[PDB]
Amino acid sequence: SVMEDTLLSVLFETYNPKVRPAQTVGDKVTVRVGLTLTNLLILNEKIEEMTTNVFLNLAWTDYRLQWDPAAYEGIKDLRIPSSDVWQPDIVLMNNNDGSFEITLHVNVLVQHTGAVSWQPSAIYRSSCTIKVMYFPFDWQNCTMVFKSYTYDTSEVTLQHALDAKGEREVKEIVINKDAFTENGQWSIEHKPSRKNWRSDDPSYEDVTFYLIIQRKPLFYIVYTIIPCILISILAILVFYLPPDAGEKMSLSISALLAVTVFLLLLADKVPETSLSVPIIIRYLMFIMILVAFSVILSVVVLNLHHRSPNTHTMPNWIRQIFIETLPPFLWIQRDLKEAVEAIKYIAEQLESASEFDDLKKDWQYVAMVADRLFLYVFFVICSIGTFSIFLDASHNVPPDNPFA
Amino acid sequence: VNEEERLINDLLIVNKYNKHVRPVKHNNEVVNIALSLTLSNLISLKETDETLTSNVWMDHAWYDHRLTWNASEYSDISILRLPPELVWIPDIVLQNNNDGQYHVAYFCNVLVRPNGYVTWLPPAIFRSSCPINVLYFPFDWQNCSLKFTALNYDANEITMDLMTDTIDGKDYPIEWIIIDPEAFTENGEWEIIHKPAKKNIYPDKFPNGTNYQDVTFYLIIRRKPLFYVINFITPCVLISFLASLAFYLPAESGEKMSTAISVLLAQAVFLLLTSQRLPETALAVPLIGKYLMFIMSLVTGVIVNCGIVLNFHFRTPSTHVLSTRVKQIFLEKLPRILHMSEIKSGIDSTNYIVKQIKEKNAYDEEVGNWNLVGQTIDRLSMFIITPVMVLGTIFIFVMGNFNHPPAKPFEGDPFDYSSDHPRC
Amino acid sequence: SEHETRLVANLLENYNKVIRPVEHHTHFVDITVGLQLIQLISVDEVNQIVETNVRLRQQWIDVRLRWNPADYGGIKKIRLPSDDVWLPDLVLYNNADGDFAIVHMTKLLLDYTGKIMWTPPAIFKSYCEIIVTHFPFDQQNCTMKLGIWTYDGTKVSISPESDRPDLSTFMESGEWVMKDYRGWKHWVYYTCCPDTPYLDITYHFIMQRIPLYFVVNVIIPCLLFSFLTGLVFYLPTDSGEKMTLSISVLLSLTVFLLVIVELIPSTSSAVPLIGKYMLFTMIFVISSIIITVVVINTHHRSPSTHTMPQWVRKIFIDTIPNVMFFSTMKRKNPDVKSAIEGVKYIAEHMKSDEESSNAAEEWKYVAMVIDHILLCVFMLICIIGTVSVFAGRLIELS
Amino acid sequence: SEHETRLVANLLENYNKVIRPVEHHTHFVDITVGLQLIQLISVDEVNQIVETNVRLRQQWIDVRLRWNPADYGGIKKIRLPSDDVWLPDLVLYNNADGDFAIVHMTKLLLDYTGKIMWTPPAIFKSYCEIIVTHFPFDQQNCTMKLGIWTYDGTKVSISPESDRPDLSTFMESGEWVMKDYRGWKHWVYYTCCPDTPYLDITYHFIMQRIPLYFVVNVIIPCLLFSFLTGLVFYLPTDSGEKMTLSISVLLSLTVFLLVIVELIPSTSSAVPLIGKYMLFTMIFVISSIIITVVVINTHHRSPSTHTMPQWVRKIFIDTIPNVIEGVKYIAEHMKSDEESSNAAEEWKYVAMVIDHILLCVFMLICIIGTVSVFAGRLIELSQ
Amino acid sequence: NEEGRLIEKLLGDYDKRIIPAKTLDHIIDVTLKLTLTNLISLNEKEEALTTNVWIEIQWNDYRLSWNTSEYEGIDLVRIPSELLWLPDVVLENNVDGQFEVAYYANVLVYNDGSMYWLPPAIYRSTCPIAVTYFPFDWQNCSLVFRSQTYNAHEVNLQLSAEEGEAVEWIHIDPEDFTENGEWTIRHRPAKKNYNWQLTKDDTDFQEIIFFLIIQRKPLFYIINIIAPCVLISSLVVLVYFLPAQAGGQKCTLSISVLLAQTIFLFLIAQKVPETSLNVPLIGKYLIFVMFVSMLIVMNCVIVLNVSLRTPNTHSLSEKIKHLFLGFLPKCVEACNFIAKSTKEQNDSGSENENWVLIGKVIDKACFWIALLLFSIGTLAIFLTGHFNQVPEFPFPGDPRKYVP
Ligand SMILES: *[C@@H]1O[C@H](CO)[C@@H](O[C@@H]2O[C@H](CO)[C@@H](O)[C@H](O)[C@H]2NC(C)=O)[C@H](O)[C@H]1NC(C)=O
Repeated sequence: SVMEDTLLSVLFETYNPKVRPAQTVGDKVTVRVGLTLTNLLILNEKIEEMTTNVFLNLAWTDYRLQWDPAAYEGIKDLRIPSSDVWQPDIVLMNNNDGSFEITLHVNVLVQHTGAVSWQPSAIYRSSCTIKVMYFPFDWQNCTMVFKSYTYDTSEVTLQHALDAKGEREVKEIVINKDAFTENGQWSIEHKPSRKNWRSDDPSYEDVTFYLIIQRKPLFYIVYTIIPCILISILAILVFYLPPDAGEKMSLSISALLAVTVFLLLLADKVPETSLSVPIIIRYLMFIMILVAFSVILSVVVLNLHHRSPNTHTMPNWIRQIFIETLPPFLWIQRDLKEAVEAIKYIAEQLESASEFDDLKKDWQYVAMVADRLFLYVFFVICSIGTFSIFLDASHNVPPDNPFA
Repeated sequence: VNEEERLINDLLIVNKYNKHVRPVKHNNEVVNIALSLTLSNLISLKETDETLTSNVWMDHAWYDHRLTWNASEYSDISILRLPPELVWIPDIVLQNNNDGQYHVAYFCNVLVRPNGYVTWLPPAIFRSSCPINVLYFPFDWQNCSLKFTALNYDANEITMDLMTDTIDGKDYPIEWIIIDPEAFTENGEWEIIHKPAKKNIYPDKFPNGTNYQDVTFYLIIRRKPLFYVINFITPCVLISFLASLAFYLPAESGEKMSTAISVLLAQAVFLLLTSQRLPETALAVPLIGKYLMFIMSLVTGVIVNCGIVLNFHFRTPSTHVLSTRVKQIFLEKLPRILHMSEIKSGIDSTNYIVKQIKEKNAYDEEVGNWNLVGQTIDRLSMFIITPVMVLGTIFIFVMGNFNHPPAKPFEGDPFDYSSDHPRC
Repeated sequence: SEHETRLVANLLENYNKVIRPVEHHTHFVDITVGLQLIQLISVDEVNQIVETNVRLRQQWIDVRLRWNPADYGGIKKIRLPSDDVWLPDLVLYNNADGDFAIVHMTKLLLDYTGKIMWTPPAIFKSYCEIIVTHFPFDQQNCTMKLGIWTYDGTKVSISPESDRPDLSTFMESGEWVMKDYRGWKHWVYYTCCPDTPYLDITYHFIMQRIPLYFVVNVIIPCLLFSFLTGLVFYLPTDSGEKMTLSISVLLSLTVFLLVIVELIPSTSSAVPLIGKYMLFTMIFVISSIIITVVVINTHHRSPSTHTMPQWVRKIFIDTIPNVMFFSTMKRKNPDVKSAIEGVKYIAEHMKSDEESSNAAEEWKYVAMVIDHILLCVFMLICIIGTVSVFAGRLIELS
Repeated sequence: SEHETRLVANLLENYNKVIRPVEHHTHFVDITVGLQLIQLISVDEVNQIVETNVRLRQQWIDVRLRWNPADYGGIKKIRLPSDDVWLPDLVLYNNADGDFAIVHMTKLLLDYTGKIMWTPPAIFKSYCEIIVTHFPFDQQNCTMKLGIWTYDGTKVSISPESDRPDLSTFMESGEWVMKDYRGWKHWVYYTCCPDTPYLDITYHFIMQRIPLYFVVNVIIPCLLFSFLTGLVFYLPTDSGEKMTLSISVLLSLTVFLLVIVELIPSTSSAVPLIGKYMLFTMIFVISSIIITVVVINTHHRSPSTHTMPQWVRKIFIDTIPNVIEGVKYIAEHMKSDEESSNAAEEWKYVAMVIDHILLCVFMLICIIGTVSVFAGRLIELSQ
Repeated sequence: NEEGRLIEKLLGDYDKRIIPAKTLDHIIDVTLKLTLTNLISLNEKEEALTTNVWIEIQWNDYRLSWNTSEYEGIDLVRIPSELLWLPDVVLENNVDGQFEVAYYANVLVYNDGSMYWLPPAIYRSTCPIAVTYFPFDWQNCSLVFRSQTYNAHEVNLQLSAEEGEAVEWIHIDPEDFTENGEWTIRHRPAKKNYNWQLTKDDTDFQEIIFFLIIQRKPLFYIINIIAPCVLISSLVVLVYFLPAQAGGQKCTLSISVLLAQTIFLFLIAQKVPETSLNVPLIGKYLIFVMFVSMLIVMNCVIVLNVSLRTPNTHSLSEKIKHLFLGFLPKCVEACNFIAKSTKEQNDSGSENENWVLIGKVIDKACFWIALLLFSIGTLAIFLTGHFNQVPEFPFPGDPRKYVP
């Protein structure tokens, strides 16, 4: 018989995976935990859930799993199925769904000194609060919490996993360059691991793998921000179409419809959290209100253009404010006698019509000057708003100190 | 009675066949796990989830010194069948997978021959994670892969190889995915071009680790773009041609702005549609997406130019004065460049009427010159914008169509990994 | 530790999983049941299902699981898998699309006096009547009911640990604020077995929706369109464009109808506040379109086939403009005789044209006065409607 | 019954579930396999997968599970859980996205002669090769291959119960009519082992899609849009709503393009017939928009810029229709305006004539296209 | 504890794979009684009805009997379902692969051997959709419970009896029942059905069917869909009052109402079932309003052509003018040339005015016709929907009421 079988028979003749491996009564088992992120699958902001494919590195010392390699046939290590040895149940304490335990259940690695190095794999679904503000030009602080569900500080003692060299300790998430495929949307900025305690409860020990991840906003800045900028450019042009074209309100209401369409599309992507408002939704609302005010002011300009002496009389204040002061500041400036009686009548009618035309052209001049003023004001306001929003977005860099 | 019962009892119960022990006479030895893959059909490569769903027939093959018997001593039993729960099997686990399904899906019986050779063919459905390169979408080819790692043992305990067949007395290793032409049907949207199979060894990791060995099967699949050509590309380019012809409308009708607006709205609608078909990864913009952005910015410029022409068409003498330089360039040189084709009261009242008619005629001539300026800049805008967008669309779609995977699956390897040209 | 192996082997020598943990069958095991809510996952209004991640904490004294610690090296607390000991069959009564009982079956604690403190996790997809009258400012009262299925009060009784559920470690949800929370134990007699009482604990969580998300996404654009619908009456009819504005805002309200219908449940027990406001603005825009058609008609009333009635002329030219104060509305040879006849004819045609144009201008004036009256009354109507449909709940909150 | 308990205990004292139920290892067990379709769940033509709730029927003779009824109180039939006896490993060869073999493991009848009768329920998600050439009036022919996965011929033989699958308990589906159905058993030989055949059963179902849903939700709006485009030309190019109507029909067809993208499958193997029809009407509306642009430009054609050619006038006026000083100054100005208005009247007449021509041609083209893309398949179905 | 030794003795020699028959050809009466508590949903897309029920299964087992005086007066023990024989009563018409109950509660073994198993269950029973009168439609969904293993020659399915009266209805206790608010339980009958096409020893010879004649509450759909849609379609009536002029918006309003109808079609398509057997009533109304609005657009282009028929293009025949006007009862030569031109343009304008009057008469007549047609169609469709009352009897040929 292969001596591995006899060694397995000797080890497990009285072994019980229901008892802690504390050598003396009341002793604690120093459990080392760590993470090896192989793939950050997705971060579903709709349900505030992060799905990661990880290799939960574990290492605890069991006093029962000891043997002398010289006594046997030089066996120095062994592979044992994970359901046969005692196991501290390091579960994801902040899982979004009900998946607590590990998925794969790979074999543990028991060495002759008693050290057990278990590296199971799982598809974990943790839950993290999404900082909805500054979305999508945002960095997230999504965390994974790993501690023994049943045992507490009186029975175990969590630590940090070591490195390939046993003399060094790792305080960060291990990434294997060969197997780790970078997620196409998120960039791993910082990844510290730090045991955080509870001041109000001594019987609590935690190891948390903080994962500072930066969103790459190119998709949103390509499918939403650029079309919104184009719609803003259209909305500025509404204050440049002449009133006679009969297309100012059509163009402005089409721009408003486009803005609302883009707003409703993003409803499937933005988080449902009501704590704050993301910067992209804030920008959408700013553009929508700007286009609505453009619609209102183009309605005002159309009203001022279509006014006539027989329906409105021009007040003196609007004259003094739109003909005198503002055009300088906007670069805008400028039997048989019955036939004689009939021709006199038609000439008088022509003179009255020309005076009426002059007054309504003065109304049109007021409308045009107001339209140009609205053009400049809206241009300045939209430029300042976009610059301020983008400056706030660009300064949302995660801090260099992750605070572990 | 049946002779298989006594043989199976002798193999398993009498010999004390431990399932959890490697089949080696010495611990320092190794177990060679020959491996192979057989793609029954490619179900779907879901772009949004970045998930490749495939229905494969994993083929394992190893030696077990405990599962041997003398054929002549048991009434000439040439083969045996045993469920996986009763024999040691190597847990070749698909490492990269979007769901929790790591193992095979059926665990069919294994076949044991009297020499000890054991073969296993469990069917499985694997939803692997495929990072999708959307650079040339939809005229694009992917490089999805399946990473099979034996996580239960280290590379100093078992070594994963590729299964070898015998052709004309010489062993040719199967460095490709086995596809039976009769039992395989082409997917409705994807076509397999290259199917290389490779074994990877990472030297920077230690042999006693669980990451020293790797077997990877690649599926270089090319998308058939016919559906996207019919439903997305063709309507989009035809609608963009309406933006091109929007300049052909006259300024008199109140439709110059409306057609450009509706075309821009249609482009935005197609942008809304295409946003739901490709992943939100920020590695690169898709080909169709960047073409959509190009044509959308161009039609935005078209709408700006339409507004400019409409402004120049309604410029009255009372509000603007016709500059001399514009009256030269947009009226004389450009059209020939572009080949564009008590009686005192009565007499005083008559003179006033004639003066008013002359003023109205001068106003009409001035606004007619403005309309001619609008038409000329409209024609110049057409001859600038329509050819540049036609050339842009032709260029981007030719670049998309010429995007083809290379003849060799790996650029640093003269081998082609073809089933019809085995080597060694 | 061999002490713990000795203890675990000795406890489960003759233990039976399916036998009640009482000394005499006439007794009852007093189970102290408490609940702590870790996080509120989601509230599904269309299905009336509330999904919570809780840690049901059950405590009961088992007489067969007691030992003297001095016999086994001084161990006072151990851990056992839940599948090895008798368990209460606590089951969510109003379950929906979920697990009725505990399925994860994590390990428990076992004091030396036989006391057991089992705290398994669960996901309770409860079923609560989503009252939708004041959506989105609503205050849902969603509850979960826990009771013992097979047993009754006289066999296995339960009692709440504390009068209020534990929320010390509650993760703050992004859209629900716990106004209140409390648990009562009822005494009900079921029709199947009315002879003996049946006990249950009904944990109710008074939650209210944080409305900022829905106000920004839905209510603010609706208010914007309600503001814009009144603006159609300030757009002059000469442009021939007010129809475009009215139909476009109508289509926008239709799209918002489409997006609002999917949010609320289809139950007809009540009409939501957002639904009533949406129907109000639909009626508003429909009536605005109708009276826009009316004012377009009275704008294009041909004087050839229509004569202006005296009463409407008086009302809309003589009294309403005078009432208005903030607007700027006003308050020998054949050739010679052929030429003479042509001059007379063109003069008569010009006079007729001027008469027709003056009558048309009077019609335009009537249309514009009607438009101003409609503008004022529709602005007042939209403001009053908004206040009536929303200010009631806002002052109810305060 | 105590007789039943002692019989079941006696039958499984030394029964081994991993041994083929054959008297000698050289022989083979004859397994009769039928099928009955309970209800076709759905046809997912996008992924080319059909899910059918079926009850696979397997029956075979086991020589180790026979007993004399007179020894056990007269019992002739018992029922055992399927997990306690040897079972053939029938695996759906073309399974996709679903389970391969029986997972429910229901109890099975057992006659006193060993005649096992097992009818486990299952849900089969077969890889149905979808042919979309005549969608939605299409006829799908796709199978569900069954066979012993591990064993082969001369070890386990599989034979069909009858040439046709059972459809007595079939629940009528809402979108499919079961035209024909039959089963065949094949014999596949390999050159490596030419003496050992390999057996399977291929159950094919001829299914016709009930097209009322797609006609009422797709075909009718497409026909309405195709009729509206033909009615654009009757609308004179003087109301300013001609191009408005054209672009509005274009936008409505874009919305219906969204709908049709949501509905039709994404298969590039062949263009569906409905896909051809929608591409036809999209080409039709694009061409109508282009020629309405042309006729609008012709309508506003100022006489000074463009002079009327002889051929256009000949083709659109002759063939198709038959099928003191200031006073003189204003007189000359009005004469020039009248000449310009007469030339513009000629342009408007050309516009109206070409509008009539396009109206007739476009309505006939719509009728011919709809007949060519629909009536051919209808004739094929009728015959 | 006497219960421990009693359960140990009962299950000491007990095979859970044997139907309890005290002798040959002895059938066992399995009685059923469904207790609905929560009607979860009726998914029209998947044709599945999800219910939360307490199915009450009672049978008799001669092995699970004892004597009370020998066990200190206990007359009711409780045994988990996994250790006892079951009749295997499953939901045959299940859409998914879920046949059994969802909890497997403990059974109540009484003193005489009577069994009382009451497991809660989440059943997704398939149900054909009577889509014809959507949405004022009453559905006829059924749950079929038959023993998936034992035939009618071994078990005898029946219905429970309280005091000697058969419980032929789904029992609902108002103590713990809440209305769904969308479906109302109008009729809840129950009857044992046979299949005479199958022989007695066939498994599916007998079954138990619990019907649920659920009527949809229509107030929500009336408020949210029906009334807004009939309000949108009311606007094409207003089209005939808009002027037949270039500045008017007849065609624009008509096609905008048509676009609203298209949006409604895209809306209700996501809500109606995909069954091809019939066309839903709301779908018929949508088709009717789209067809009548296409007729509106056709009349719009007709009246726009007629009112713009210049004499330079068309000719005004006297017959049609009589037909429609009868429908009302329900060096000085420059001046001469100017006068001649004025007479010509006045004649052309008068003919154009006559054409406009013809268009107006067409508008009035077709307006009354279209208003009458739309009103009668809407009223007939909605009166058919309102008159779709649930049948007074649960079974039309049966005078019994099937209500406690
Ligand atoms: C696997 O083999 C490597 C290489 O021999 C071992 O790495 C050694 O680890 C020890 C302890 O930390 C160091 O002192 C040596 O310097 C390491 N060697 C090298 C070459 O780096 C490793 O310990 C082995 N692992 C096991 C589980 O046996």
